[PDB]
Amino acid sequence: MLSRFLGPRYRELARNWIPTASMWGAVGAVGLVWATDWRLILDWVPYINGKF
Amino acid sequence: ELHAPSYPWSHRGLLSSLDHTSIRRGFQVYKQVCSSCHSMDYVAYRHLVGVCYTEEEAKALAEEVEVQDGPNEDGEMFMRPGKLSDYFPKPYPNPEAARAANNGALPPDLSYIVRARHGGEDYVFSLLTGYCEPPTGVSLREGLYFNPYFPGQAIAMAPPIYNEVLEFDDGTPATMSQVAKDVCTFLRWASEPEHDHRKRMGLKMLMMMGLLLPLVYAMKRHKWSVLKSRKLAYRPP
Amino acid sequence: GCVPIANAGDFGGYYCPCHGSHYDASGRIRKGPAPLNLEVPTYEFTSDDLVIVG
Amino acid sequence: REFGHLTRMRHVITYSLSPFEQRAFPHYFTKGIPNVLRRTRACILRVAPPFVVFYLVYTWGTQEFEKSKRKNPA
Amino acid sequence: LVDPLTTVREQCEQIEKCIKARERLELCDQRVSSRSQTEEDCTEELFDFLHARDHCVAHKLFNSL
Amino acid sequence: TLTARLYSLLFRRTSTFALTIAVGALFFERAFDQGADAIYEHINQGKLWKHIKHKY
Amino acid sequence: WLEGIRKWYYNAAGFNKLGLMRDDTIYEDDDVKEAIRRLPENLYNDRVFRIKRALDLTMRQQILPKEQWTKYEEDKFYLEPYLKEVIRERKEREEWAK
Amino acid sequence: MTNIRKSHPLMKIINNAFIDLPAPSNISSWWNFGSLLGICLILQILTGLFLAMHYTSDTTTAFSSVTHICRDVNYGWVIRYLHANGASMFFICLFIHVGRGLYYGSYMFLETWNIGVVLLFTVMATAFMGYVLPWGQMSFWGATVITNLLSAIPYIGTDLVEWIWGGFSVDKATLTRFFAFHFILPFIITALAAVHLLFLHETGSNNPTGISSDMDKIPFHPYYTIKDILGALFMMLILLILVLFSPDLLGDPDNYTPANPLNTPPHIKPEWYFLFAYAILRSIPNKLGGVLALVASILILILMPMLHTSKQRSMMFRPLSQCLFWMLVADLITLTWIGGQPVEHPFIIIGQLASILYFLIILVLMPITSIIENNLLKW
Ligand code: HEM
Ligand code: HEM
Repeated sequence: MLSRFLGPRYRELARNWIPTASMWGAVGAVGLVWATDWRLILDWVPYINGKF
Repeated sequence: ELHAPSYPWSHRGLLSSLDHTSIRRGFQVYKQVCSSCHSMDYVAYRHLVGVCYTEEEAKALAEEVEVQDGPNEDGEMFMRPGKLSDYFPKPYPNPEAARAANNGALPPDLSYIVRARHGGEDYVFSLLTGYCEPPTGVSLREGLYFNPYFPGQAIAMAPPIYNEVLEFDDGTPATMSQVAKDVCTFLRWASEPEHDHRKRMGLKMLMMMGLLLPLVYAMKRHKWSVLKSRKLAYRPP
Repeated sequence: GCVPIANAGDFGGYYCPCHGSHYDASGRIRKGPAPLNLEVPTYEFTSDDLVIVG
Repeated sequence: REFGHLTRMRHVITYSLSPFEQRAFPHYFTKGIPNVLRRTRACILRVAPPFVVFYLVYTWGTQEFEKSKRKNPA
Repeated sequence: LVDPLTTVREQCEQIEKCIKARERLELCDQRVSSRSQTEEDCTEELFDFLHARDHCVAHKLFNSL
Repeated sequence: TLTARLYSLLFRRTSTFALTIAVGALFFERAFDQGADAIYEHINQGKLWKHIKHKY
Repeated sequence: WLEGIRKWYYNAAGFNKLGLMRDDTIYEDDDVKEAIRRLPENLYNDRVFRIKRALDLTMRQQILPKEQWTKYEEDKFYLEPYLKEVIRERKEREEWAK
Repeated sequence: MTNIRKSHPLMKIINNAFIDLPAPSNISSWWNFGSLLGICLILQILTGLFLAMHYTSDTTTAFSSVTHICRDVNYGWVIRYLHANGASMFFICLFIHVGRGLYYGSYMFLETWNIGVVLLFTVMATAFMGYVLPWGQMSFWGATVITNLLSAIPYIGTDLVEWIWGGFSVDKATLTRFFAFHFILPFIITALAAVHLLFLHETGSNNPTGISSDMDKIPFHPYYTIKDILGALFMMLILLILVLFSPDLLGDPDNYTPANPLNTPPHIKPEWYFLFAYAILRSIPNKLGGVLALVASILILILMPMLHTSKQRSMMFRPLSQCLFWMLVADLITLTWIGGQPVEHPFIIIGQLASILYFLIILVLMPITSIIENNLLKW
């Protein structure tokens, strides 16, 4: 809940898992841009903007 | 807006049915009044038989009209006498022709007209008998007509039916109110052909529901009789 | 519905004869049985000689 | 979760009877009607008022809409 | 050939709902006719005059048919 | 006690019970159809294409 | 004062009619089932008999007769000490976890 | 030798499902609706199959095919009206089931509650989609409005309405894809219902009291089969009353008219079981906020397990909560009535106020009332 997650060791777990979850987020964002062929992002990246 | 009254139709009863003689008279009204401008394509002369006409009368009625259908050996659309297979004739070849013919307005399909307007027959009847003179302060463009019941207070249809507008086959007077009643009940039959059957559908079920409900419930209570009479006692040491 | 005939309807622009609704020439309606103005589509005016409607 | 180890219970004595030896409708109206009135009295004060306020607001909305459609002498 | 509807309507004219409705309609008639250009169209009290008359009629007419 | 002999002769065996249901279904459909239909045209006498076809 | 409102609410609650003490009506979450397991034998047996009788009554939809209803002053919070102990132990474990 | 009932795999599953499954004795009629829903599912699916056997999904034949079913097909009108009023009765039973779940704290079965919310979503989608199939004026126009509501979604939203429509607007492609999805979805509903029953059967049903009924459990087959039979019979009584005496009662007459995209109907309204959330949509001025409120009006059911704070699971012993629940029910009735009415004075203000009161009761009044409830009982 609110207080039971508000502990020192819980923020320690949060700090430990920030990198993996944060770059899982990057994995998801890159996968979404890839799957949708998002021209807003894919235009800037090199060697792929040629597909447009 | 002004909606329709609640006329005591002969078929408005919970287990009542339409008067089929009036169905036949209303169909005559449809033939010789509005069949020249209105279409009822969803119904056919086959539906007529057994509820308002016999087989021979239906055959004669069908052959009284001419329907153009089929490509011949040369491919031309040939006209032949209508038969029981054919649906009701469409007065205008294509809808745009109908609009251009009358005033640009389209006569709605009379097949589902009663089941489509909020109020049912009581609406349409009220319209047909509701042809009034425009009130003070309301102008009328030459070609339109004033009807309080029609949304917009201005209908694009000339007064269809009036006194002696027809001659019923039976011999009942062709006065305007009677014609309106007959045509409205015929349109109710056309919109909901199953009406009579539905009523006969319901009555049996109702009597059936007067027999299954008191039984099954009893059976349930019978099967509950063990629990509802169950008695308990606490005997701690 | 129907189709408003042009060059009619007192104001001048359009006239729907079904129930006598006159329309403003610019595309609106000044008054009449019709509730609101005539719909305007997402047309484009590029190359006036060849104007495309979306 | 099935019959045989649902829970633990002791010193409980229960009786019942065959459905073929007792009436299926034991005084269905002698105590049924008083029971219905008792339950109705128990639940009426907490059930009705939310529906009655809806009745009033429905009537007021309908009448006010009709009045608004009427012309307002101008 | 006279109509059942016209005589039923005439008999339904002389009931007090339709009497007040007719008075209100006549007042609007004189008001709108007197005033040169007014959007005030006597449609609404005409509608109440109807709503009284057609209901009175519908209660009786179908027996005459 | 008619019910006692009825049960002892045609209800105890489930096979004869099912025969009773199946056979009585015939005649219940018969009688119920006829009674309900008769009630139906009694309420609507003269308005169906069964009491006026002789006219045409 | 508030005790009148409390008594009115106890009368209007309903479980007094069914011959249930207050602790018979509490939702059975993890703490509650652990506390129920922690109950002594006699209290647990009376509790289960009371609950079974109440379920019978609401199955038949017959409220228990007037005279032997659970009075306000006769209502004993038997579960309360065990539930308090269970909650305290759980809170201590959670504090240790944090 | 062992019982075929509880040794054969299929028969063992059926036995543990609804033959020898322990059930609370004091289960009232409010639970019967569950089985009714299943019945109202099957009675739907079968009928749908027959309708699909005389329906030609196309803008040139949809209305004509439905008319042909109604008139010409032997006993086709009965199937058609059976289908329509069965969908209406399905939604009646669904709403009553949700009300029961709210009232007696049945949302403490979190997994079953969430699966039920998913089922409810799927049922609304199926009914909205199916109402398009007759291709009447109301069908097409309402479909245009509801699908165009997705244009309010930022960025992708506009493209989505082009994707769902299969083009620039609701046309034949939309009709046929709606037909296909309307065919497939009820079987997904059946699978989700099986999962929902599995989750519930793991823990067992909840009695009206809210106390665990493990001490008093009765076998399902001898009792809770014939009771459900009686419930289904009563449901059939109501449903055939609707079909056989007032067929087009709840349905708008404007459907019995060919879908003409050249004429907007006088009032565009969805079904009576859709008017409450559509009125919620109407209440919020912002377009995107309207869709958010519309989806939240049903998604709020998932929050209910978290918002419970009273120590008693059910509501039999919480009269204040009972009054709040009935206020909520009256508010939903007001939402439906407002959705039926046009957005004019005073319907605008009434709809807005009732829309606020809906969320205010669910999120605020119920938990605060539960806190006062616990405080009033020494705990
Ligand atoms: C989840 C259960 C179902 C619901 C709630 C549902 C809902 C609806 C609704 C509301 C309609 C419109 C009725 C009307 O015209 O007024 C409809 C039509 C239709 N449904 Fe379903 N349906 C269900 C199951 C099915 C299934 C399983 C099929 C396919 C086998 C099916 C096939 C059809 C067809 C063909 C139509 C068009 C015919 C018609 O509109 O009457 N339905 N459905
Ligand atoms: C597809 C329609 C549905 C079917 C076929 C279905 C089926 C069932 C059945 C048969 C039961 C047992 C009887 C009962 O408790 O009523 C049940 C219980 C339950 N259902 Fe559903 N259900 C459906 C929709 C829903 C919905 C929309 C919800 C709410 C989100 C829901 C939540 C529950 C809950 C909480 C229970 C347990 C009630 C209790 O134990 O007292 N179900 N379901």
